[PDB]
Amino acid sequence: YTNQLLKDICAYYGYNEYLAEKLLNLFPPREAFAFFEANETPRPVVIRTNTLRTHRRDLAQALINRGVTLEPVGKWSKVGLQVFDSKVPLGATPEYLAGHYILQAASSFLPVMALCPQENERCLDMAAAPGGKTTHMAALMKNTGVIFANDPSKSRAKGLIGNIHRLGVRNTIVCNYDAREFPRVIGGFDRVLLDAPCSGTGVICKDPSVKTNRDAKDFMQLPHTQKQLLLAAIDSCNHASKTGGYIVYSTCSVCVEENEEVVNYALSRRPNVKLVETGLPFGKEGFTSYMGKTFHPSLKLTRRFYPHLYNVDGFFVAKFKKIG
Amino acid sequence: AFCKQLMTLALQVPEKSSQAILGLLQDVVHTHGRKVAALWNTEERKGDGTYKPLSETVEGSNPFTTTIWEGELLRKHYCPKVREGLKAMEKELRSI
Amino acid sequence: IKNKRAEKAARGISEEEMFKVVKTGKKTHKKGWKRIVTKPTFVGPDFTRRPVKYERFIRPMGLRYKKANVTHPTLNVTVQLPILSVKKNPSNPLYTQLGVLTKGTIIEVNVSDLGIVTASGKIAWGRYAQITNNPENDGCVNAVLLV
Amino acid sequence: RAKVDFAPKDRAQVDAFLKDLEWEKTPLGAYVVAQRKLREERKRLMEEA
Amino acid sequence: LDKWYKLAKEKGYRARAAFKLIQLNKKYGFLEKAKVVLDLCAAPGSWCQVCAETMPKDSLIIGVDLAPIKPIPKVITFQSDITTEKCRATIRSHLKTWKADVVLHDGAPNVGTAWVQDSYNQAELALHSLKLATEF
Amino acid sequence: MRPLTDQEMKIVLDKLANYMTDLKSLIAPLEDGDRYVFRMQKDRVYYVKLSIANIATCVARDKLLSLGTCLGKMTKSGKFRLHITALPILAQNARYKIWVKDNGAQPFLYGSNIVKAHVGRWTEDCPEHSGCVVYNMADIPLGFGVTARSTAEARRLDPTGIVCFRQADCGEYLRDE
RNA sequence: GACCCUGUUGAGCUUGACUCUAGUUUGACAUUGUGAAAAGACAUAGGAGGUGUAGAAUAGGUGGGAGCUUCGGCGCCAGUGAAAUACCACUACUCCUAUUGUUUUUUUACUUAUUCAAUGUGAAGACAUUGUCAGGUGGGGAGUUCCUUUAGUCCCUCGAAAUUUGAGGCUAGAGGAGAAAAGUUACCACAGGGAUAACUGGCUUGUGGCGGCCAAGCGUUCAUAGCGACGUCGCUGAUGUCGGCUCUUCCUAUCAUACCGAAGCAGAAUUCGGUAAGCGUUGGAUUGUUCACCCACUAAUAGGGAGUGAGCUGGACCGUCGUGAGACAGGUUA
Repeated sequence: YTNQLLKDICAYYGYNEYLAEKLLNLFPPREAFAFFEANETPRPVVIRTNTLRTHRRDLAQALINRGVTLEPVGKWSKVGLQVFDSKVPLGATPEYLAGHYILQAASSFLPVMALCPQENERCLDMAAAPGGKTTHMAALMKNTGVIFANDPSKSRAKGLIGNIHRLGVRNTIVCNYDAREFPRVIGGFDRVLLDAPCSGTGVICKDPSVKTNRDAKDFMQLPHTQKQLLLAAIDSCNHASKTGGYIVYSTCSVCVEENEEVVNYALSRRPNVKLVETGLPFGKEGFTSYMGKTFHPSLKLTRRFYPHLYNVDGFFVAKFKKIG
Repeated sequence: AFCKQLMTLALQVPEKSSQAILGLLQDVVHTHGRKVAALWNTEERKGDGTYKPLSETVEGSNPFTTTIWEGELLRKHYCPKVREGLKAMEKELRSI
Repeated sequence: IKNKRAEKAARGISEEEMFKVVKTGKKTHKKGWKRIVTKPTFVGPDFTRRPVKYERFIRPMGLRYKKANVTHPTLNVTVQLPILSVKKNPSNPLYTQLGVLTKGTIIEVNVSDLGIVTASGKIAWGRYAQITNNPENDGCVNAVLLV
Repeated sequence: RAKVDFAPKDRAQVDAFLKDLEWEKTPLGAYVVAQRKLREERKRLMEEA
Repeated sequence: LDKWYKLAKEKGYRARAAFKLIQLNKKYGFLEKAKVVLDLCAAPGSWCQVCAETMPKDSLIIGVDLAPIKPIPKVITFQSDITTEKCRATIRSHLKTWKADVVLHDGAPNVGTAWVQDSYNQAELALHSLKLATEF
Repeated sequence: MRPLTDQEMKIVLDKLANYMTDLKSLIAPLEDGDRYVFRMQKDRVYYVKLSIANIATCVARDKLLSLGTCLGKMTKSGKFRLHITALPILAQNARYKIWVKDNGAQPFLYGSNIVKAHVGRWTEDCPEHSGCVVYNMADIPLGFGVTARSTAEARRLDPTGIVCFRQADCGEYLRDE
């Protein structure tokens, strides 16, 4: 029976009763067992080529000579590479120290790919702590325009500042603000990118602590902050800009209450926002009605990512367009 | 910087002058090679900034962020010595 | 605890070498430029570039420790747990920054295998432990959890 | 212009470019017709005069 | 001490045998244009390393060696000997139908038995290397 | 955040003149009309656009962390020290250039001074204590420093001798991670 | 060498009041009209709608429920599912058609808004500029001397949520003369000062440390203020200025030769221990070195000493120019 399978997964993998109930519910039982296998397997390590300094094959050919095995990550990205084996450490490579690449995750590539930051715009990154997102924004923007990268912490802002200088970005303003404070204090952005803090259910191999330390209290606290975070993204963006005024909502969670209900909340609290096609090549459509909680029918454009369908962390990209 | 501008000037100049400029750029490719090979390859184009044609400094035009396309308009120029000039110039582009 | 570890398995250059390479780029030096730290240390990450103010203090690789024998006062068990960070050396403040392991030094250990259920039903992952031996004299680190 | 993949030995999208694209699409071609109809409007007015 | 061995220990390679092979490659270039490499006595982390650098990467690198040396990654290294016919058939199953373009052998016998026993054991191992080289 | 004063900008441009040539290129209006300016935030000089610096006013003083490209810091004694975060600006208009081999690039990134055996290419007519920018053989900028001797003097050097004192190398990014 | 301190320097941390405001910047509105092409939100009259999993099925949802009946098909009892189907009452949205309409915005058109120039009307153009509010910042200018934590009331608002939460308030303790500079560090560099002016000598050897249990005793009277042994339980190829050679004598911490005790010690070969210094105790290979292993000869190829053993063999002071950093056929000296 399912309750027996529930208790077996809770004991074999070390999952909590609350979290494993949630994860078994959203997958069918064959799809569930593939998900729990992929969670305990580390993802492949990937590299994002800095367009501002080099291009991909010249970086690829250079790392061949130092003793690194590479292969590009699919046809979806013209920039990323996948590392299989390496003698030289990746962080000590002279090409790395010159700013030719940054160690990232493949799931981190998607929200900057879903948004389309063009030249001479003003962009906001509402959680830019490691810096992989923001330096991707500037590479697409060719070191033009302004990027407002903010953090809520001083400590992880220091690593972001070093990544900006190492990759040679020079079009960023690093500030230490809460995300809710931002529309009041600056406002009027052509594009905003929101990587909201979440449970980290999509990232299990990197963070095994969330396997047990996530309860019913935690899943009331986090979607409430993310709902206020998403409404701040709307008020930051301007409805009528010369280029597109677009918003991207991104999270590394798999749980439905953290990604699909918050985008339904934003579509019901601001009528002047519309869901648009993400433009991502691969993915799975968002859930329209889950367990008696019907959503807006436009949620089908939203895409989801899983570690067993592809070697990509559990992800969720929602792209918005502002009207009025 | 000069390779892009000499290609531009060869478009709007008399027949003998255009043939001479293509001869000059032919010598630059043979002598320098890898230094200016990335201009005709659009995949090696830099993304540091954008190309400024109207610049008052040699350094500030950012010449490596543009691509040369005047060879499309000059394989069609009425003088075949201009046409022969490209086919000699693109020959050493492939010879690098 | 060993059985879960067995089931889970079934599922750069040194600071000493770096100091040698930099010395080739220099000349006649001050006598005793390097200050080798004799006391056993914990460093954490494999390769870091230290500040200039700490670059002389060489901690050799054969004098390092990553795991500690940690005893739980209430469960009455001893398990080998990884060391996360050195928090307080009560002898020298510089030893705290250098990571020197000394009797009475508080370290932070990973208690994920011990399965401590805290308040609000969360498995503990980092706890204070006081080193209760002299790792200079014996080749191990012994600690008692501050639980 | 920014998407084409010109190479010294691979010219495929370069040859195509805007083959399936009309004469009138460019803003040069859009506005020059406006004088072309203005030329015949002028040619009719002197003919009427 | 050896200046080439000291250069290897500083930056170069595991041993000075890699410096020997690049001197042979500098004398005559054959590793640049070949495709299949077979070493009958793989030097530890030195001969396979220069084979990994100059040649195209991961293209049929056979590392048979009787001495149990450390397995070099991206090089198909075998710890079995070479004189037995069973190891020859194991080599055959691993190369499929692609015979070796370049064959290498390191003669390291137990030198010390009055230089005559060692010279013949070196020469007998060299002829056994010629037998497998003439086979493939 | 405030702009530099007369005394501070003399010291900043004196350090830049040691390493670069076209200093008027830095203070020059581009196509859009905006200029590159100098801003000071917490004893640190930032080389940033004026348009960027104008819309960064709305960030609070305690709540602003970085702006564009950081050149370096002004110390307590009033001196200005250049950091490796200024290297893309230095490499754009470098006066004197030194190239190191692959066996000399890795010691430089660890923190060593350039030795004679490490050099792969010099710049002719270089004075004794001048500001040089260090590249590898692939024209990748690695750092900057001060030459020890003249180029003519260092051609005769014993190949364990110092030819350039290291001041900043791009291994400093590994320090702040 | 190393330890302590002072001065200068570097690296790092902290402080640098409050109120308006120049500058800079965000949002909303206004000038200001007349036409053309569209979009959205408000307005209806209609038409059509809902595939996560499992369920026979593609379950908007809510309330009654137990045949109006052309079918007794279909409801009821049966699952499976948060939710169950016959039948009639409700609005909540999504996709289309049309007109009996409001406003806001985009593109475009024309000058009356607006701007520039001239004197005793020409040009631009519904975009700028400008004006008023609401904000952000303000190391600049002018005047005067806010939040966090703690403990209580469960006394009050906003946001979310399938009935549970997050963000603030009240009481009074603690944290954060003023752009000149100041405070601070078992950290660094340089220069200087202080203290010590090398150390060990009835030294050393075969049996780890931590924690719990047990524990004869002792203690401030004694199995408890506490200290507390033996046990038991729980956790756990090095190397590389190092080597080689050296007569004689001594030590035993004995490899061999002598003699004993014990062992499934059948014999043979041995293993472990005891008394024993009388007598003996090599050479190869091994990246170059020591070895550890591996080989041959041999009865065997033991280890050490002659107060930190003993012999042959394979530098530190000023001066100049700097210092983000060294150089000097410069001087002097043991």
